[PDB]
Amino acid sequence: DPLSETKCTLKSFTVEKGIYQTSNFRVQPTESIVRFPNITNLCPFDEVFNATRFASVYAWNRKRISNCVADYSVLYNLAPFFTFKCYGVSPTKLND
Amino acid sequence: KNKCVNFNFNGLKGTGVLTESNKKFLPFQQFGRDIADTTDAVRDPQTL
Amino acid sequence: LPVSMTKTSVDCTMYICGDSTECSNLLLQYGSFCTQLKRALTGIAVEQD
Amino acid sequence: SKFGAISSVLNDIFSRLDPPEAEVQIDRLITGRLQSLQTYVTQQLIRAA
Ligand SMILES: *[C@@H]1O[C@H](CO)[C@@H](O)[C@H](O)[C@H]1NC(C)=O
Repeated sequence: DPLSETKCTLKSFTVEKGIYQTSNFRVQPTESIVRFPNITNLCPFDEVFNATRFASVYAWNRKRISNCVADYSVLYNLAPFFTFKCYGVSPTKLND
Repeated sequence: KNKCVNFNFNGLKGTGVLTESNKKFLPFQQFGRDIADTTDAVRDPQTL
Repeated sequence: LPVSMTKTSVDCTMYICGDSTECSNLLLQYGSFCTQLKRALTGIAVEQD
Repeated sequence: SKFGAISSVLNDIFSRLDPPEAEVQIDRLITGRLQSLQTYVTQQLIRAA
């Protein structure tokens, strides 16, 4: 009850006459809403990793990936792709 | 709308109430910002 | 001659963490800063009156 | 202000990084904001005097 909160703040079992500031009444949220773009097509990651031939390092290849939903578990679950170190973002959060 | 919910817009997480706004965004803009650079208004996906 | 100035109050956790709950969980590890700030601001506020 | 962190928004720090370094970034932001708030309180005390 409000009186016990005052004792707990004052660290005393007796409270003198007066007005005491105790806490804040922040209103808790009720629902949960998520909004994402309404595309459904998968991202073309297969031809980038399963490509038969890669380019030379000096003439490195570059592919533009956009307007698609990208799931990184298809990359994640394959064992042979060992060295997966990411900069500026955790590898686990890439799916979010 | 008009209720205390915790939202998620394109990975922009936060808690608050969402109301109709009359901030005339330009087509290239996506969301606004307040004095302290926290997001004030946002353009929701798949509804614009 | 000025006599009194504006009485102000600061919500420590709201300012320092916003709506992030785990931020408040981390903030609890820093001791009793918010208590001292609240006490000092309350002292100034009563001093104005 | 970033205070040397990757962003000034707590939610981005939490949703982008693994907690072991997210806590370092949050520590940076928390200590910077707490220092600024301390500075505010001290100047308020001097003005009150
Ligand atoms: C997603 O659905 C909304 C609701 O009808 C629609 O306005 C929008 O155009 C859709 N997006 C796509 C990419 O089809």
